[PDB]
Amino acid sequence: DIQMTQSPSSLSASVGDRITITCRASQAFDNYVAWYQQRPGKVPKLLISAASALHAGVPSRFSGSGSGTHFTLTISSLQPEDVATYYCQNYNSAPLTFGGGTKVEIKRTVAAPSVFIFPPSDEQLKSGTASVVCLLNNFYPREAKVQWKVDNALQSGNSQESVTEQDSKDSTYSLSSTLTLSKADYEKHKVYACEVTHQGLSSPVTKSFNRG
Amino acid sequence: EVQLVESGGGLIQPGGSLRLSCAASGFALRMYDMHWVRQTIDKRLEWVSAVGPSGDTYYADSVKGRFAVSRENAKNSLSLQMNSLTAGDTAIYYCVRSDRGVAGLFDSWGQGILVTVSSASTKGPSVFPLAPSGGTAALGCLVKDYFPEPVTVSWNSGALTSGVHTFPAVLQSSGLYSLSSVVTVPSSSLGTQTYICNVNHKPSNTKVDKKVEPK
Repeated sequence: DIQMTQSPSSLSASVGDRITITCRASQAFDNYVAWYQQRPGKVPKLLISAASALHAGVPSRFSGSGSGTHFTLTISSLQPEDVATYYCQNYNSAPLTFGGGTKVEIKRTVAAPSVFIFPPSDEQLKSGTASVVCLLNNFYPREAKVQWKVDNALQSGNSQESVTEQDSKDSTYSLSSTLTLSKADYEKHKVYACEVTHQGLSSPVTKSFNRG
Repeated sequence: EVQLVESGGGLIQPGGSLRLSCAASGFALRMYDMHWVRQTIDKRLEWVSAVGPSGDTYYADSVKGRFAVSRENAKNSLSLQMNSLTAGDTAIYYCVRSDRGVAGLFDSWGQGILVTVSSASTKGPSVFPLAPSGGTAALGCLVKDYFPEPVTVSWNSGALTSGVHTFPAVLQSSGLYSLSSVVTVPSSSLGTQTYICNVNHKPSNTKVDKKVEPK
């Protein structure tokens, strides 16, 4: 009970499919395993205790089994409202620890991103900094390769990405990549380009502008 | 029904002190063990401490000797004194009820309260337009260099919701947050329809409404 580990970190499946989350314990503790569901932006909720006992308001498509150190949570007919992070936890023992969580996503058909690029505003340039923003909108799967090139030079260590939660309507993701330079550095170069590789794109999509 | 309401959080310096409080309703505190559980930046859940009705206290090794938990049964309230704080204590803290009869079974959770520990001063965001340039057009606002979380962003004061994506904040190497908010609109609406992003940053009392013009 000293350490909980979950597998996998993330999984995808279509609406109506069956999935299984596994929780590995380093030591046995008389099978006192709880499962919690945390929907995006929401508070965790207790789903299952005693490894297999469903709690209030959870659909019968949820099930838990296992013993000793091997424990599992199964959803037998995956629904959009099941999209959440699931945590296992040992209780009635010490120390109280949680698994690292397993993120459950709905799998849909592949969808290429629409790509948009935004130069820095004049207002920001006045402040002495420049951010270039590359937007990848409404795509699936979440995995994407976003690379910055400045005058055909591959860029590293000066960009950060952020990804939305899966959209409740179309099951897609959106992603921002933001390239941040000093004003001087920005004005030192001409061509700014975001190159995007994705399963829905037969060839990479490059969105670019010339400074000015 | 059961309601757990946390208060007393916010932003504090390393080595500093905070007192979290939790007001409970829908049940008698005397009959339950009450816990504190936190969700750190890696989104991992971590049990922090617990107190029983008689006042017996328990602490996770990561906070033992630094935190002090207590309760007042008569007020149906509970508190967490958090001292000698470090950046690693940054988290959403939840007041939690344990199932009576079972130890560590968290059946009721509070709303959660954000605690940030950093040496960085509060700072309002600069808000910059992401200006649009064929059917569908994208535009946005860059909300840069603020601290601590959170900010709220709306478009047209909430009147525009469809196609809006507000990205989770990222911590920059400067130790300040940044995020963008974008919206997809018909490109034929550019030039005639007004788009304004409304940014509110309560911790710094900063309020910015930025009009995003084409090009």
